[PDB]
Amino acid sequence: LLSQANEAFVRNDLQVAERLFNEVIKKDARNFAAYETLGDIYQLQGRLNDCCNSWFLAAHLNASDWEFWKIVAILSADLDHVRQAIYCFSRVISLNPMEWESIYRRSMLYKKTGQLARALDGFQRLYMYNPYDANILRELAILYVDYDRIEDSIELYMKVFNANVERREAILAALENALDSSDEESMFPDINWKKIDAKYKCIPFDWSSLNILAELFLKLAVSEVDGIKTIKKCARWIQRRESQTFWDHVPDDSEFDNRRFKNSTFDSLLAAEKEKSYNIPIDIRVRLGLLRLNTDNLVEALNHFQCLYDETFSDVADLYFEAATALTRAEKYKEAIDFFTPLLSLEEWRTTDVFKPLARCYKEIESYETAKEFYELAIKSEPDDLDIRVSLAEVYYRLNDPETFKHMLVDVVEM
Repeated sequence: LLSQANEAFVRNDLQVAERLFNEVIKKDARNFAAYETLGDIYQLQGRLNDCCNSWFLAAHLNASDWEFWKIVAILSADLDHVRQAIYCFSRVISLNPMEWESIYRRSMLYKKTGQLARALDGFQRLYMYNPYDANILRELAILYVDYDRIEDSIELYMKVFNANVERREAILAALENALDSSDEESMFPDINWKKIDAKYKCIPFDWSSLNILAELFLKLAVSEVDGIKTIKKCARWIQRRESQTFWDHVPDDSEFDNRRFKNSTFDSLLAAEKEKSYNIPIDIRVRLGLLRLNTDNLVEALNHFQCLYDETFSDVADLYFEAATALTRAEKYKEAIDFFTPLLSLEEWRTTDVFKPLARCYKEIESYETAKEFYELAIKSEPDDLDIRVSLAEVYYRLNDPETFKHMLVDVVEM
C-alpha cells in the first residue's frame, strides 16, 4: 500500500495530482515525505499558510530535526505568525543551543512580544559568542536600556572603548620598539602584525559609538559630571589627544572651544599636538550641552548650543528642537524661545509639539500677549488638548480678561 506514495509523488511532479497526496495522508499521516512534499508543493502553488501548516505538522514527527524546525520558524515569522516562530525557534534552541540566527530572530520576537528577559538571555548569549558584531552590541544595549539597566549598557560600550585604547597602544608600542630598535641597526625587525590585528580585534569605536554613549549618559541622569568627563575623554582619545591629561582636571569644558587658547598648559604644548582636531560633531556637542544643562550649567550648555547657528540649519533641525525642549524642561524659557523660533521657518515643524512649549515659554516670562498667539496656533494646528486650552485660559486670565478665559474653559469642558 505504501507504493501509492511513490507512484503518486513521481507522477504528481507536474500538477494538481499532488492533492492526491491528501489520500496518501489519510491512511497514515506519520510518513514525512508526504507532508514535506505537500509543503514543497504549496510553496510552489503560491499559497503560503497551508504550506506553513503542512511544514509545521510535518516538523512534529521528526522532533530533534531542528534544521527543519528552523525553516518552519522563519516561515512562520515571515507570515507574521509570531508565537509559532518563537515556539519552533525555542525548540530549535532547546535541541541546539548554539544556532545564533534562531536565537537572534527569536530574541527579536521576544523583544517584540514584550518578554524582554527571554530576549535578553538570547542577546547576552549572542554577544558573548560574537563580541565583534556592532548590531548585537546595539541591540543588547537597547535591551539593557529598556530594562532600566543603563549602567550595564554603558559598561558595554566603555569595554569596547578600552579595547580600542589597548589596540592603539599595542600598535604604537610595536612599531615604536621596531622602529627605534631598528634605527640602531640600519634591518627592520620581521615583526608580526596579524597577531596584533587578531589579539586586539575590537569593534571600532567611532563618533557614532560615542554619540550612543552620550545618549546613554543622558538617559542615566545620575552624576552627569563623570559622564561629561568620560565623553570628553573618549572624544579626546579620538583625535589622538589622550596624552592631554590636564583636560580631565578642568570643569570649564574649555577644550572643543576657542577658550583653550587662554589655557596655560595648552599654550605650552607643541604645535604638533595643536593643529589637531579639537572640533566635535554637533550630534555630540548638543548632548554635552544637555548633559551640562542637567547640572544647571546653563552657560556652557548655551555655549555648546550656540554652535548650532554655524551649521547648515536644515541638516540639524532635529537638534534645535531637542535643545529647545530641554530648555523648557529646565525652566529656561528666555533661551528656549531662541531655539524654538527658527523651526517656524520649515513647514514640517509647524505642529503642536513646537507650539505648546513656545506658548508656555512666553507665558512664564509674563509676556502673555505673544503667548496667546502660539497657544491659539497650537490649538488651531491641531485641536484638541485640555491643558493647552487651560493654558491659553491662563493667558486670558493674566491678561485681565477672566470672562473670556472662563468662557473658553466652559466651552472646552464639553465635547
